[PDB]
Amino acid sequence: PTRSSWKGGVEALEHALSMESDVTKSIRNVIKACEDDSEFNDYHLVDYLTGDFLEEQYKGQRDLAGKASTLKKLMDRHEALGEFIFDKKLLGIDV
Amino acid sequence: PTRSSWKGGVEALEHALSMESDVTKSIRNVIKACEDDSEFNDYHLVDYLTGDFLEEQYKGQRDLAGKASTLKKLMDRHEALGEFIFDKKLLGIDV
Amino acid sequence: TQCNVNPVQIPKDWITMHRSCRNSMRQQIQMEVGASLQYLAMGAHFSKDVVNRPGFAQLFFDAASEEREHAMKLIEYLLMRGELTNDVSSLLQVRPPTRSSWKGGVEALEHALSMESDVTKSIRNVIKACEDDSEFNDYHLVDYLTGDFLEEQYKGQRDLAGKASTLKKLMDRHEALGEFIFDKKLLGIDV
Amino acid sequence: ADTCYNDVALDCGITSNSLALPRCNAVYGEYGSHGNVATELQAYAKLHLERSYDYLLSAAYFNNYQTNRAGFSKLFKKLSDEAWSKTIDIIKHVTKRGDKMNFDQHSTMKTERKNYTAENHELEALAKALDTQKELAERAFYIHREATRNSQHLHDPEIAQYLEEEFIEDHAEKIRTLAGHTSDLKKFITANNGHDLSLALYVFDEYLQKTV
Amino acid sequence: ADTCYNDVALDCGITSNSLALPRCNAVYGEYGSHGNVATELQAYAKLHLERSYDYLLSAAYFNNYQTNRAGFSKLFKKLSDEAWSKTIDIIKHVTKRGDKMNFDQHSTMKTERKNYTAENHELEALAKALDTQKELAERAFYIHREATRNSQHLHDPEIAQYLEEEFIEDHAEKIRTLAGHTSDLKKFITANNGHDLSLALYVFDEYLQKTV
Amino acid sequence: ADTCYNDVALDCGITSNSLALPRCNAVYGEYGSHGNVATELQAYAKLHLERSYDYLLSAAYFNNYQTNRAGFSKLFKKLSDEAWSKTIDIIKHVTKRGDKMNFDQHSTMKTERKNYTAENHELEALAKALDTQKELAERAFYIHREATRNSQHLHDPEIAQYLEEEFIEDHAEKIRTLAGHTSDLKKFITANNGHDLSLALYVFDEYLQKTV
Ligand SMILES: [Ca+2]
Ligand SMILES: [Ca+2]
Ligand SMILES: [Fe+3]
Ligand SMILES: [Fe+3]
Repeated sequence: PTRSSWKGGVEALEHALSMESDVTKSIRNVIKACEDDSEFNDYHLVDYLTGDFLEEQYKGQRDLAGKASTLKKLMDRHEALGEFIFDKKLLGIDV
Repeated sequence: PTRSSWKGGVEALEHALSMESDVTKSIRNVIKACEDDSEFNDYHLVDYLTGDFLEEQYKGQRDLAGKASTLKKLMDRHEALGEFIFDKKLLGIDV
Repeated sequence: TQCNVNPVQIPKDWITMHRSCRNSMRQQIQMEVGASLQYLAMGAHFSKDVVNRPGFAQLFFDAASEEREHAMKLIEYLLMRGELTNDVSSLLQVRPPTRSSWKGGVEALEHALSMESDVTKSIRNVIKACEDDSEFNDYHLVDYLTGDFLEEQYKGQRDLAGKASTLKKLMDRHEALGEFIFDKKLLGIDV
Repeated sequence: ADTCYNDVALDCGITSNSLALPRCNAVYGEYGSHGNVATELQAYAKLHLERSYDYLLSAAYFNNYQTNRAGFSKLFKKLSDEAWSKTIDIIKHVTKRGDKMNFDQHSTMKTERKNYTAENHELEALAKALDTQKELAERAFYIHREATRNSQHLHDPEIAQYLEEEFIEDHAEKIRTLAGHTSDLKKFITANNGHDLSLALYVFDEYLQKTV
Repeated sequence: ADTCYNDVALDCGITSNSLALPRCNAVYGEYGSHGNVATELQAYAKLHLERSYDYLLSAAYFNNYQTNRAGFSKLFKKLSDEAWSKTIDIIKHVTKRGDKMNFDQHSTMKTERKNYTAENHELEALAKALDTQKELAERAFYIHREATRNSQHLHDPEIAQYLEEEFIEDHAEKIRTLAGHTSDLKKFITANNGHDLSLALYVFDEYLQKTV
Repeated sequence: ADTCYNDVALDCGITSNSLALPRCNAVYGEYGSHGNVATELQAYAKLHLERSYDYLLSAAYFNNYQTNRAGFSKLFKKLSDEAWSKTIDIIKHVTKRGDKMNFDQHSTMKTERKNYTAENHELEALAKALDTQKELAERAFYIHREATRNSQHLHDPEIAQYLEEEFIEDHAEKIRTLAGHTSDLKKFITANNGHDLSLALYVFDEYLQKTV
């Protein structure tokens, strides 16, 4: 892979959000290619990509965006303790 | 009662520790009076006060002293959040 | 760099143990640890292939762990009273035990009985120091040592004394078979 | 070739008046005859014994009313109990292989001399725990190498497998866990000028109570 | 002798203005300092990662409508899932020992270059699976030897036991199973002039569905 | 580099009229090509087979009406059953690694020649059992060393781990148990001029019935 290090959890969450955003755009382009081919509108595949793949994409983006917002608010004064607590919450552990 | 207000949880815990410390000293004085009466050493009551009452006193003091130490360390920079979290832990709630 | 938090101070009037009593308790803690190490050596001896008395080995390894628990209970008592905020490192010293071999089960049981007898006498001396300090009679600790520690000591001595008497009677003519059977009985095995 | 059977044949003869049976013991693979594996195993029981009591004192220190860190105390109590249990297990292994435990046996592994002090702040205590666990782990590596590689005339895979199964696998987990704890404390101390340190130590201790 | 405790004592001094703590990590036994064991373990995760996707493509090929061999497809899907799971496990082991994963790390083991093609007939596919599993197995033997025998200054029985327990034992079973499958197909092809081949491949695929 | 895949490509060509596939077998790590590990493993199955029947005869002898020692008989029957089971397990391991079992394979390990006699008194029988178990244990040490240390071109940790897990760990327990039994009998014979011997043998046999 292109990247192998991140400054902290916020940078990784923002990078993940951007990767997901790119995948969503790419799936929408597959949908366009499959739907708009003048010789064959692939109704079923378009429906599959829209109802299954895009569904997962939009929910995933909102989840990552929320995590990034929540953690980023803690960075100006609580970088270490904020990330430590947030990290344990990801494991389902309330300290 | 003599006092009706405390600045925060630490002041109340320290006041409770001091009250318990006074009770422990008073029970030890009851033991002395009951054991050292030249006419009658009340063996059974001395034993009861020592094994039941003092037992509860020493465990209670250590518990309050530990709570006071733990919370007081949070007061120089985390008075509000530190006491808030500590307070919920007293209810068995891990935030 | 500041790696630790500036200490805070809370009321200390509740911390009341006096020096003579506290020092006797510290000495008792080292004595319990010393006893745990001596019992470990007994367990090791009876575990040898050429001795092969697994019942005795288990009896003494169990005794070693129990003495370690006794040391821990005394340490916990001091902590409850507000002590050991310092001078903790010097509380104990692990050193090789004085004895490492015994002729047979009877010698080991008699040595254990003598060790327990010494511990009982030492606890009674801690009680005296804690009770008779002219400035502070520590009623609660005296009661704790008497009702918990001495209770365990007297029951333990009687148990070891009985085991020694029973096995020793078998030694004039049945040293090998007598000890073999007695050893398996320690494991709960009736041959 | 001396065997237990031959010793019996000789000593059980009407000519004999004793029954020494020197070969009727649990020694095989020349355990204890070549190399330092047998004495190193005895010294390893001794190291665990000493560390069990060092950890016990740290557990006590963190349970005094001023420090009052139940999580740190629990961490050290567990290390102490495990080292005590391993001490007995090693003693039993030494005797299982036909040797006898000597509590004054020293290791040949050149290890610096550094007294263990129980009165430490949190980061110092974890750092010392990490160092002592790495020392226990490297001592196992040393005995393992002595058993299967250092001496031409000694090859004892029973000791090697015993170390692999009972010590080596778990050492990696403990060391990684302790190293992670020191990294967490280091960050609490350095990030945002260490402003959250007191609250972080409290939160971290609560975390240890739930995970140790 | 640098220790984490000494680093803390130095850096936590009023004189210091930083907290590097270079020795407060999970590295012990000089892991990563001598020899190639640390880099070889990273390259081993990479080999499993690549093979997991090669096996996935074979599973896909055998699930196309013309081949339609559910048993062969299931066999490759299982190999793919196992290799994917091992990739993550090795990455976690690399970090457990205090190192960091590098996805571009190469192995020193001289291994020929042969592209993996997913479009194969049944015997060819099993032969390639057998060869790739033998390669994974021999790579484990190589890392094991590097950890405990090839370098005078490196002895890491933790890596050796990890390989023995998590890879080596199971490799023998998988290789024996795949070798047996190639023997069965070889017989279907050669006996009675190969006349039963099409029915035998169908029966064999049904057998794989029940036993993989 | 010969591979099973390349053998298939060559033999499955229209040019070919056969399908040898010499590399499509379970052999890897050059098992059987360098050193004596492969032949020693075969000879190890043979040693267990021979000992299983020696132990069976001892079990029979102790079950005759004059000896009538059900505990001693049970001890030998268990040793026999275990050695029989191990014989089959080793044969299966030999074939799992791509070799074939040869029941006339001899070991290179220089071992004296001593016939096993089943008619023995109790101490003699235990002494012989102890010696034969030590021989099985030292033979495992020998094969282990041959697999991972004696030959520069042979490194087979699969055989090493197999021996460690299936033989080596348990040998120490059995040898320690048998050594302890000989110590107990030695004491019955020597203490108090051996006066309690007959009652002690009876009690000891009853003890074996409960613990074997
Ligand atoms: Ca192993
Ligand atoms: Ca090995
Ligand atoms: Fe005691
Ligand atoms: Fe294992």
